[PDB]
Amino acid sequence: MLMPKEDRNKIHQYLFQEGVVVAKKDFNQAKHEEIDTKNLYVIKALQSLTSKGYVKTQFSWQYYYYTLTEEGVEYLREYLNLPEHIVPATYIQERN
Amino acid sequence: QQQQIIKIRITLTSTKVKQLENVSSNIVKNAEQHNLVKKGPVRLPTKVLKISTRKTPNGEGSKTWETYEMRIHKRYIDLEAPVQIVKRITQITIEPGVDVEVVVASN
Amino acid sequence: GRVRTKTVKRASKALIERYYPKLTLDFQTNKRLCDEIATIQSKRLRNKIAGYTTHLMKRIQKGPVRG
Amino acid sequence: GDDKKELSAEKEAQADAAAEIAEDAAEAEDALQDYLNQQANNQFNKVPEAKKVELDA
Amino acid sequence: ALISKKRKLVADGVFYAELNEFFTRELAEEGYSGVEVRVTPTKTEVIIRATRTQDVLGENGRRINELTLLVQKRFKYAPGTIVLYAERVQDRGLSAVAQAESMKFKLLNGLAIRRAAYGVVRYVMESGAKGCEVVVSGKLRAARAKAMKFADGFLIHSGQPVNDFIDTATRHVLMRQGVLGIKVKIMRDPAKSRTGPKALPDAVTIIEPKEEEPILAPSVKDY
RNA sequence: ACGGAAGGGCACCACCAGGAGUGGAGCCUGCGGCUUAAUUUGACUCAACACGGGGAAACUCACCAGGUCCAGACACAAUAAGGAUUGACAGAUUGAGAGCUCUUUCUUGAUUUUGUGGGUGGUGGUGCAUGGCCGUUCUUAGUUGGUGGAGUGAUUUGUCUGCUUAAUUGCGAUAACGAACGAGACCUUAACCUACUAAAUAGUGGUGCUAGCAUUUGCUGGUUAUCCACUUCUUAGAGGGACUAUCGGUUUCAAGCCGAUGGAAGUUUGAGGCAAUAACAGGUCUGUGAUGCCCUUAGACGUUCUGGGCCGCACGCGCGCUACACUGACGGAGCCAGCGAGUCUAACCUUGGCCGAGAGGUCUUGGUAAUCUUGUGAAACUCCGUCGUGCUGGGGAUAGAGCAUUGUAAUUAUUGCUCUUCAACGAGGAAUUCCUAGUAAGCGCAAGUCAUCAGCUUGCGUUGAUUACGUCCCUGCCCUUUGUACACACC
Ligand SMILES: [Mg+2]
Ligand SMILES: [Mg+2]
Ligand SMILES: [Mg+2]
Ligand SMILES: [Mg+2]
Ligand SMILES: [Mg+2]
Ligand SMILES: [Mg+2]
Ligand SMILES: [Mg+2]
Ligand SMILES: [Mg+2]
Ligand SMILES: [Mg+2]
Ligand SMILES: [Mg+2]
Ligand SMILES: [Mg+2]
Ligand SMILES: [Mg+2]
Ligand SMILES: [Mg+2]
Ligand SMILES: [Mg+2]
Ligand SMILES: [Mg+2]
Ligand SMILES: [Mg+2]
Ligand SMILES: [Mg+2]
Ligand SMILES: [Mg+2]
Ligand SMILES: [Mg+2]
Ligand SMILES: [Mg+2]
Ligand SMILES: [Mg+2]
Ligand SMILES: [Mg+2]
Ligand SMILES: [Mg+2]
Ligand SMILES: [Mg+2]
Ligand SMILES: [Mg+2]
Ligand SMILES: [Mg+2]
Ligand SMILES: [Mg+2]
Repeated sequence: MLMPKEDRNKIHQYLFQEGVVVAKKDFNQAKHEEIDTKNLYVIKALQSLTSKGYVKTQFSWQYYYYTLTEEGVEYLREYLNLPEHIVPATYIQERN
Repeated sequence: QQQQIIKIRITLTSTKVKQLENVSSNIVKNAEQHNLVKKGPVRLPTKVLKISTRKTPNGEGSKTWETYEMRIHKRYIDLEAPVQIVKRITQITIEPGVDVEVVVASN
Repeated sequence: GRVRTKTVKRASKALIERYYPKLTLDFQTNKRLCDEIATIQSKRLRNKIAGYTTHLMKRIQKGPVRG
Repeated sequence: GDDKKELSAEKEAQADAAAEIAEDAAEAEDALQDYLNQQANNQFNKVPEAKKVELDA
Repeated sequence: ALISKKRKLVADGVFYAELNEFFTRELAEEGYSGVEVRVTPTKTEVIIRATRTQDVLGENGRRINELTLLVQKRFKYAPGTIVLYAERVQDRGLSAVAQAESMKFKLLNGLAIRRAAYGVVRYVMESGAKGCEVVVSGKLRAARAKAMKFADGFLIHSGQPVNDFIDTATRHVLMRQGVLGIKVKIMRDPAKSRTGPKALPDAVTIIEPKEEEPILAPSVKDY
């Protein structure tokens, strides 16, 4: 989609560190819970990220449940130029 | 050394009477079994949430009406106890289905 | 109509069949009898059964009944 | 499926549950990359990575 | 916070309704079934009753950590105020939902229709069921609609024991042609009812008398 | 399976016996039809027509007049840092403070543009491609299997003349015996507990504190804690109770049925929930991010914004509301329910105090609730008056002028109040609906919908009948008997 690169970073970053993203089906939000971009920006971003593999999308009761895949793990590994063995939601928390 | 009489009120609400009463009966026998001082389970009117629909998703047919309901049963019991047993009484007696709520005080 | 279903009748056969010593022209005791002697899931079905075993015992008294 | 080939359906079905029981019985006993996400941006937070100057006329 | 009690329990219900949906959508290829929700002091404890738990846990625990994050980020819990747990269902041969999901996966895997459905029954019955039943409505291979009954064993259909004793499920399974509806019906043996009535109300059992050796003119025993 | 053959049955979506009506009138409301820029559309015997929860001012929205945007994933290719592309102030322009477009000339920086491919949305078509759901048959009583009997076999007997029941409910007959699904059992609700466990979120008696009237003690109140006791009423856990009991008529003295006594209760205890096999080209793609295939996809059938329309009016149809008055209208005055609902990251249910003729305004206030609204002091109703049979003060359509509330908006008048205007309708032709006891009928209320709007619906309680307690005449269906050249089954 058409959107400024800064806002792409905000999403790509947040997805990487969290490994998961959510979003109510409601374009016209202009700012969604957490991530500081337009909601429409969020949804279509991943919708691309998904339609080129990388991440999976689910729906149910109006809320787009975004699961990042291993193949997309390597891809955000690229975007954010961060090293192999970087991160994602793949740490066993504390002793949790 | 600690302890102080607190004048307490535990309010039990749920839609599963058997467990609800299982937890309610549990509270009173257990706590009186070690001598407190109380008002026994107070049953406020079981209240009945009706929902009244047409069966048809569409429009046509004998206009058959259907009415679902959900029964909310609510108890409460007042206890005078030390600080210890209260917390001992709230953390346990737990039950998936019964809404335990522990209030306090004289206002 | 107050026609008794097959279960009620069938079970009233069986009872008189195997418990004529004990049982009586009295419902009430036959009712209590049915408890300590058989297993019926609902209070209703039980007196349904006792009431009709009590019928049959009361007319067996004045000549047999087929069954 | 026609009632003609009926038998071999039921049998293929039977033997299907033979496999369904097999796996359901052999599943009754059968047989770290850190740095973190916010701790690698805080670790690479030793700066020297920008520039700033303007404002005139 | 501070919500009405009426609206609270109604609300509580919907929360479960959404949860059971979302999981049913996500954990199909893991034999998902129900979700026992359990709120505590400290936590809310969702317990996922699948069949293939290792395929829910994932690499040293990764996928449940996703699903929590999911269910967290949406229902706005604070991190670690809500927890998830896998829980292999006690014998799937009596959980309609698991059996439906099968026929879906069966049919969807080019399985002969009478084969899938018949075997599905032959596995439920073999899982010690009192009776079972599979409707396949829809349309296959040819244009017209058709449906089939597939049933072995003993069922009941009316009144309250329904509630107690029969599991029902429907699942739309969607193929290259259209969509056909799977409906599964299992009858559990009332004997093992555990927490409930232990028979059909239908049932009347007579305790079986005793050979009596009568006679014996009086006499007494002293102690 | 079907008949425009025969014999049986069942039922207030059938009659009988009656009640209350509709059909006539004014308006409310749907449907047709006409009109229209558009008047979005499904559905047309029971089983379409106050139905799509369909009460549309925007939205809803699908229709009509026009104006924006891509939210056109992804792949390849093209353009292209000498800038692929993005935005706009003013002006013009436009319904519009849309940079839509244009002038003019900055900005932006690889996000897009362009092309093909591939997608994508759509209340676009297809319910005669499907799921699912629902309606109907069905206010019905039917379906099946073991062992035995018959048959080469499909099959049949069981599953039947009769009687009985609401019921393939039973008795009885009996080449059948003995069982299961469905009916019944079950479940929910309304009735009965001075027995059981309790209650300042329910209530009683005593006592204090106290008011009024009598005074001889008495009587009617006040006082969310001044204390004591109780659990009849209220609430809800647990049990109990009923099984058509007892007695008696009656019938194959069988199932049953009828009467009397008793009983809270004796019509399946009243009322529901649930409900087998099967059938339909019943309805629903306009509930669904359920869905096949077709269609469409940047001058869009996507979406959104501005305005109109769904309410348009010679007329045909259906559900309704209100009446034609004296068992009434009006005015005082008495004064009595039950099912409900109600405000968090909010403006819901609202007491009381003023102001106002009213509608309403305003200041506070209790309530996330058996705790506050609310004893919901509801309406018919009861009483004491006024009017006197006159379209009358019955009736209140239509209409003028005014004041308010909801809402961004009220014109085609959202609704509310005041004055005025005061129509038809004097009991409704042929037709036709519903109904058997706390029922019918009259009467309000709460909930749905809902910013505002009920003449609708779903439940509720209040007042409370006349007539059946029969039948097969009308109609509908069910069952045997029978014919079949039907089996895609008389479409
Ligand atoms: Mg039943
Ligand atoms: Mg008549
Ligand atoms: Mg008449
Ligand atoms: Mg519009
Ligand atoms: Mg293209
Ligand atoms: Mg159809
Ligand atoms: Mg259909
Ligand atoms: Mg059509
Ligand atoms: Mg009737
Ligand atoms: Mg033979
Ligand atoms: Mg026959
Ligand atoms: Mg049954
Ligand atoms: Mg009492
Ligand atoms: Mg009497
Ligand atoms: Mg059709
Ligand atoms: Mg549909
Ligand atoms: Mg659609
Ligand atoms: Mg309309
Ligand atoms: Mg109608
Ligand atoms: Mg008048
Ligand atoms: Mg009056
Ligand atoms: Mg004034
Ligand atoms: Mg307050
Ligand atoms: Mg007049
Ligand atoms: Mg209302
Ligand atoms: Mg309506
Ligand atoms: Mg023939």
